[PDB]
Amino acid sequence: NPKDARHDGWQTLKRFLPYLWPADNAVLRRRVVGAILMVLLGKATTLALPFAYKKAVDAMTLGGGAQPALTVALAFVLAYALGRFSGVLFDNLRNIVFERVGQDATRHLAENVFARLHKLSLRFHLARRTGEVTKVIERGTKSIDTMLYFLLFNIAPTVIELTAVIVIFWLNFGLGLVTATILAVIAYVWTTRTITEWRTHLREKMNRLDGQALARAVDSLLNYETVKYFGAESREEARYASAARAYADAAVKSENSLGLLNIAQALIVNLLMAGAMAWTVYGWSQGKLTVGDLVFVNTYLTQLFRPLDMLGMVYRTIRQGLIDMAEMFRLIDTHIEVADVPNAPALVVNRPSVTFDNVVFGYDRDREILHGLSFEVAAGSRVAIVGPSGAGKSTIARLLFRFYDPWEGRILIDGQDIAHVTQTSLRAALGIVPQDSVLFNDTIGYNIAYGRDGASRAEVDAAAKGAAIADFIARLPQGYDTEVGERGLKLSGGEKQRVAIARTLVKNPPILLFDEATSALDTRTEQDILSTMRAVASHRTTISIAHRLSTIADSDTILVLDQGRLAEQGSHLDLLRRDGLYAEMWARQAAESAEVSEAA
Amino acid sequence: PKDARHDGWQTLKRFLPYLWPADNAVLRRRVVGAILMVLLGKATTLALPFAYKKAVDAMTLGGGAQPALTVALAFVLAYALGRFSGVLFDNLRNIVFERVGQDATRHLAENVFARLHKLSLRFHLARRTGEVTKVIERGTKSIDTMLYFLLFNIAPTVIELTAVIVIFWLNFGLGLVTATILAVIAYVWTTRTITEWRTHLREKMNRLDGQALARAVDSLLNYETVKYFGAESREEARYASAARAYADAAVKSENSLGLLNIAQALIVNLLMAGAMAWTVYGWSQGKLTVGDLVFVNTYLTQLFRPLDMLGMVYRTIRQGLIDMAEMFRLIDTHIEVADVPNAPALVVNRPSVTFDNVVFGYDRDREILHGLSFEVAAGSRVAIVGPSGAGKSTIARLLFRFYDPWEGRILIDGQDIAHVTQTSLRAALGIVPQDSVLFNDTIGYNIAYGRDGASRAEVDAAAKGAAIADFIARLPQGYDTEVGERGLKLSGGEKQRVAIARTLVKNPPILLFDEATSALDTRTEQDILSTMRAVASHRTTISIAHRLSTIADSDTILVLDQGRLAEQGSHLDLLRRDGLYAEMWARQAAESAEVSEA
Ligand SMILES: CCCCCCCCCCCC[N+](C)(C)[O-]
Ligand SMILES: CCCCCCCCCCCC[N+](C)(C)[O-]
Ligand SMILES: CCCCCCCCCCCC[N+](C)(C)[O-]
Ligand SMILES: CCCCCCCCCCCC[N+](C)(C)[O-]
Ligand code: MET
Ligand code: MET
Repeated sequence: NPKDARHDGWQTLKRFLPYLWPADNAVLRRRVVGAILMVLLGKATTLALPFAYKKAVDAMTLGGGAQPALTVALAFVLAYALGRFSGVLFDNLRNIVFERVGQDATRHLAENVFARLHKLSLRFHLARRTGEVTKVIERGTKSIDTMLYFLLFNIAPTVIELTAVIVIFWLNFGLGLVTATILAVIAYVWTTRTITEWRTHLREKMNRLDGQALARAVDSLLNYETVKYFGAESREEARYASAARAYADAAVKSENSLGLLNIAQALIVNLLMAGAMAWTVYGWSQGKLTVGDLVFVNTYLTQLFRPLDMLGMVYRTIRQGLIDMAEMFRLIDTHIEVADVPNAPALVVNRPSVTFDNVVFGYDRDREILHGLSFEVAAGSRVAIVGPSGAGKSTIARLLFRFYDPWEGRILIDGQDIAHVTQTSLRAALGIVPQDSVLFNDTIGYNIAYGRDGASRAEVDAAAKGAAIADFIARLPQGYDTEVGERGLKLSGGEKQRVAIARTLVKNPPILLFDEATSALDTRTEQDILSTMRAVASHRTTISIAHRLSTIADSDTILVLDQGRLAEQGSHLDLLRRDGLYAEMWARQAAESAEVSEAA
Repeated sequence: PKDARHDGWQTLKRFLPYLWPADNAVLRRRVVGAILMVLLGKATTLALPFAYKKAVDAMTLGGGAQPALTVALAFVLAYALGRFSGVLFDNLRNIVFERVGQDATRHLAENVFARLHKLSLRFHLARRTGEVTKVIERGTKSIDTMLYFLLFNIAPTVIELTAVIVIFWLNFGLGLVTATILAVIAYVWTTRTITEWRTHLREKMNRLDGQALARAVDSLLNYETVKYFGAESREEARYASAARAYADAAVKSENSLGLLNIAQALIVNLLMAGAMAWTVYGWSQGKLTVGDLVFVNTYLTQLFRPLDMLGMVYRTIRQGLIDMAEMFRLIDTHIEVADVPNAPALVVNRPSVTFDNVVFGYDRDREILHGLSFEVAAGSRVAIVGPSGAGKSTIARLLFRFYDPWEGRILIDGQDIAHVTQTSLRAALGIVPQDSVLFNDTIGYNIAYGRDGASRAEVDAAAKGAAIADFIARLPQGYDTEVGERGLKLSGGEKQRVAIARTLVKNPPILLFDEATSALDTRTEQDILSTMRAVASHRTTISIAHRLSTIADSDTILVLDQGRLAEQGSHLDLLRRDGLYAEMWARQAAESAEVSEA
């Protein structure tokens, strides 16, 4: 089991590897093989061509059996040029071919993570900032992609070439040459890495300061009026100038350290150039080596250290990518709190009754909210759930869609423990109008159509009518194609709740929940929409959870919760008659409504 | 001057004074230093392949292994030292000039910031923080990249290209010269056209990425809703397709990159083949040495190494020059409201406010005030009310002179506010706007904002005067409490009290409440109204309110209709005239009843 290992880069990459070698596609497997073959051809070519250079030199200095020397040299020079062009071609062909492999791989990883995120429990509250989260995911995507590219198309070939060059230097020179270049590459890597850590620290500081300056400027601009009102121009300008200066200093330091890494790098490389070319020419002096061997060794070395010119950035980015990807898998690895049981059957709603059987529950184990709540909602009946501040009614909706499970006890629909049925069918039996209805960044038509997967234009029309929002849409310039939400037309509160009613209508569920539906609304809007809602609840089981008792007074029966249990149960008149908790409540709210009316 | 072809050249010619300040002698020294490292670096890198040529020549000239060893050692060592030194010079010019670049782009930014604060309000300076920040980030990155590439890639490459024309001319060719010239021209042209096509593909690819990501994020931030309608599979499929679209776009874009590189290498290596062949054929005739093969090869590879990236460079430079142009457009846009030449200060000895037949509208095709006239006597509490077309929402902005009247004038004391310095004018005016805005800073900074050198004593006094002092007391950090986002979120009454406090610190003779209570709940309104009444103590006060009840106790009330003064007088006088104010009053009262009925 791969998860039973050390949590380092290697483990991340071993986890990512199946995405590159699917066994499910085979097309991409072919693309992978093709790409590796282009890598091998590219290396073959770039390693081959400098011998063509050497041979051209030899033919011009030992024209003893290389004759006519003109023809031999011309042949080898053209061989070399053609070699260069071909090495390039093989490289871009491996890039192009593998691009599809990379995009598909990271795409499937992204898809898996998305799915899992939609499987995890609500308690993570993934309702935050669009701009921040998007800056983060953008950042991470750029990160993982860059590490992917650098790994497959810089580090891998450079290791191939590094070993090939070791082999060739071993068989044809040295071996002092081999130990010299290996010592060289080790020093270059150690140096680049240690310096790069320092540079990454400086880089982060520069980016923090930049953010601060930009933020200052932006905050000043979006507040032009206020800056005008209090004549604070000079103040704001100076206030930006200091931040700006701070940034400039940070940037100067950062771009200086870049210079030091470059100098250290060139120092190492060019000592090795000096030493190796000296040894080669001296070796020629003794009649052991040709003059073409100078050209050969030199070209071999510059070709070797060209890709390592970027090692710093590469190292910074790859490292970071591997960090981000660890995180990806960490999410995929987090366990799912609410899961379907194995071979779960579907919920079969023949007669839509609702049962709470002794439910104990709380969002956290150190604060219990339902203390053994029990009740029966009869099929087709309309009931309400009211109670004071600790009653625990705001758990009901969430327990019913099974966003969470009870600590103890159960919830049934038609006599079926909803914890033993498939979550999708369970939620298929449920409608909800929430207090805060949210709109997708899309058209009002799409948002209404959302209630059911394959919804027709007719179904949408029918529902918008049944919610009484059809006329409002008719008067819109673009009608159903009107873009709404953020970045689009702002809808009123009543309108949004009407869209929501419409949605649940498209879904047409056998059980409907109003979960503080109108508590976000003004009084007249509430009064208006209450009639609409009253209409929609016609022949369904409906459960209304409300702060204001008056808006639910017409219930077939009312459930009164206190301290997480069922305190009172019955018709509005029975409850006012018992002079118990519901009565008290009623009275108090009434008093409030009176007092507020006086202040005019 | 500004009278030019408005092309990259004009932008750059304009940016040049920033690199050669004449105000800063130090940075001028730094520029001379950087240019000197450019010349040392080029001298060096053009020289070091001569060292290579001689070492090859030494080994082939060349009877045996004579003192050729010593010479060859000497020249290869010279070559290596040369390479290193070229790099050294390059990074030193980078380092030396970095300060120049940073200062220059800083002062340009500072100029733009400054002018933007002089330019007129009507530039709709209300958007999204993330959008403007992403934009400004984008553009600064742009200009920096464009600047670096220009100065430290294209410039040295032009220097080096000309050097190579000279050298190839004097020592070979001249067919060699014309061959490399034709090579570079084809390389440039090819790289340019392919880059234009590639930029279009890149733009498409970015749009597609954005769309896919947006779909994912909007899906997650609405987890609850997706759960409610069991729409997981649906949203997943919705992301897969957008994601595939993006992938295809990416593949296409990176393919076009492949073609750009292949074409580039074709040009470079055709030139390499021809030049090296002709060099060898020249050796065969004993005219050129064997070191000349190495020499020509090295010169050509060194020449075309910086043009390796010409694609990106050209894209980048292009965009940078665009973005910089944009900067200058701002600096060049004319300032709608200016102080007249030698404008005197406003002197407020008697704080009367006079509107004299003011005609105004934000745009010339929609007139709002059609000759508005009134006198606000010094020290009085006056309100300005009216129905939907009265034009009352203009008063505040006209009084602070965000705009001048089309016709007519505004006086404070006896003085035309269009003939005085804006700062003295605004120093005489305090304002509590409808949406009070808080800076991302401490409550102390926000209140102290009201006057430049405001003491903590003054902050205390004002916060007391606005009755928010006690609230601040119960804060852990008190006045050092960070507010705004990401800071403590304040209630509406609290924000309006911070605002009142601010204007208190200013201590102006004229105070405006501009729909001050229109964003607040009823109890909050009633609360803060008494503070607002207290604060009006020895000032001229103008309250502009939608809800008439909140201004009934004014000394006199100004009633505007269709951009003119219809009625004027005390609350009772006005109800007594049975006119417009009366009607409004009744109507408003009636509404308060209906909501109470429900
Ligand atoms: C799967 C390919 C693209 C996925 C996008 C990357 C996700 C962003 C990074 C997640 C968290 C990063 N970190 C470590 C800073 O928290
Ligand atoms: C509509 C666009 C207006 C843009 C002008 C704003 C210039 C302000 C300076 C921001 C620069 C931040 N910096 C340079 C530190 O990155
Ligand atoms: C240190 C860098 C300071 C330079 C400030 C440049 C900000 C550029 C914003 C330009 C946006 C132009 N536009 C409309 C094409 O996006
Ligand atoms: C806070 C971490 C959550 C990240 C999980 C989201 C996965 C789907 C988004 C991938 C974006 C792919 N992109 C940007 C290339 O289109
Ligand atoms: C092509 S950016 C090179 C920067 C430096 N040579 C490094 O290794 O980080
Ligand atoms: C990763 S640098 C690629 C440079 C490319 N040859 C161009 O000029 O666009």
